[PDB]
Amino acid sequence: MYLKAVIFSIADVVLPLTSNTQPQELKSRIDSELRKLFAFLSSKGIKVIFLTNKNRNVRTHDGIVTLDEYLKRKFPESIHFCRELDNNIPAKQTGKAIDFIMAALELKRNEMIYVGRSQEDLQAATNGNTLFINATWYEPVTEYGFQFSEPKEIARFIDVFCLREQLWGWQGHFNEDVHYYALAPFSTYVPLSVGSPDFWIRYLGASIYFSGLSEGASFITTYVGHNAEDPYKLANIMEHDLKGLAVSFKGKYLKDLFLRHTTAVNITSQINTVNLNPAPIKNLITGERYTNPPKLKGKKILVIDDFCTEGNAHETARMYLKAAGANVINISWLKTINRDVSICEPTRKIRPWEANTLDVDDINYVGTIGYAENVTHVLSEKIQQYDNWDWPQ
Ligand SMILES: [Cl-]
Repeated sequence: MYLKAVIFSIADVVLPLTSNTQPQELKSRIDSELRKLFAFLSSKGIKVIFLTNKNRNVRTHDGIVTLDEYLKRKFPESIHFCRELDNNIPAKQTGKAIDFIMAALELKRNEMIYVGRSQEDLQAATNGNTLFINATWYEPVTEYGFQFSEPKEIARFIDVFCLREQLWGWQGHFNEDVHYYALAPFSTYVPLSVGSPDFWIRYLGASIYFSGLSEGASFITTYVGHNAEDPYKLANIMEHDLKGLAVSFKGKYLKDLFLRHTTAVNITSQINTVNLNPAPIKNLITGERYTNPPKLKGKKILVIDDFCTEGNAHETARMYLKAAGANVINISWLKTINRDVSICEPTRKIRPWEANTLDVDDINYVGTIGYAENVTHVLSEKIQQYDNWDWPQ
C-alpha cells in the first residue's frame, strides 16, 4: 500500500556507462537479476519506470538499437518516460520530473522511490524529495553507506520493510512538540549484537520515508552513550550508513551534535551530563567543524537512538534541542514493552550550548506516553527473514 512505483535510471544501473570494461559475466548476471526484480515488483503490483533524458542508441549483439526499443524488448513490463520522446517531461535534475510522474500516474511523492547511481540521478531524486536508492553494482561508492550492491538487495529491502501495514511498532505524541516513534517492541531477561547496520538503516529508511516523517527534515543526529570516555559507540558503527541515509533524504547528519561532558533513575543525571556541541563536524569527509553553532531555529531534526525505555535519554535530547529552537522527532530502534515514557519540561531556562546543572525540583513532569495505548496493533522473526531472504517462487 505504501510503495506503488520504482523509478530506475539507466547510467551504471541498467547499462554500465562509466566503464565499458565491466566483466562480461557481470552484465549478463545483472540483466538476469534485474528481470527477477521487475517480475517481483510486478508480482506485488508495483510499477516499473525508466526515466531517461536521451533515446540514445545501445550496442547489442545484433547491432545498435534505440534505448526505447532496447528497454521494451528486454524489460517489457515497464513505463518509459524519455524526455527526448516527450517534451512534457521536465528536466530531471530539477526534481520536477518527479512531479510529472506523480501527476501522470496519480501517485503521491512518497509512494515512489528512485534507483540511481550518477550524481545527476542523485540530484533528480533528492531535488524531487524522493528516496534515493544508490545502486553500486557497476560503480562502487566508498564515501557513505545505505547502498544496494545488487538488484536482489532492492527486492529484499522492499519485501521486508516496505509492504507491511505497520511501519512503526509504537508511536505517540504529546502537546504539539513531542513526537515519539519506535520501530519494534523489545523485551529481555538480563540487566552490533542485535541485527546489523544494513538491517537497521534499511528499517529506519523505509519507516521514516513511507510514513511521511522525512518530509522537511533538515538534520539527522544520534544521542550519546553514558560514558564520557566512549560516548559514540553507536554513532561510530552507524556513521557510514547514516551518512548515506541523510544524503538520500537530502538532509545533514551531525555525528557529534551531542556531547557527554561527564559520565552519567532521575532524568537530571542525563541533563546534567550533556549539552549541544557549539562546533560539530560540518564536513564529515574533512572533519571541518562549524565556525558558528548550527542554525537549529525552526528546523526539523530526527533524533535516532537504539533503546527507548522510560525516555530519559530522548527527553534530554529534546530538552536541549527545543531550547535551541528546533522541532524535534524522537525515533528509537526498540521500545521496551510495558514501560511508559515520562515527558518532562524544565522550570528553569536551559543554556543548550554549554553544561547545565538542574535540581530534581527543576523538572515538571507534565504527562506520559503510555505503552499499551500506543502500540500499533516479532523482531526475532524480522531479522531472520531479512538475514535469510531470497527470491520467492
Ligand atoms: Cl539517459
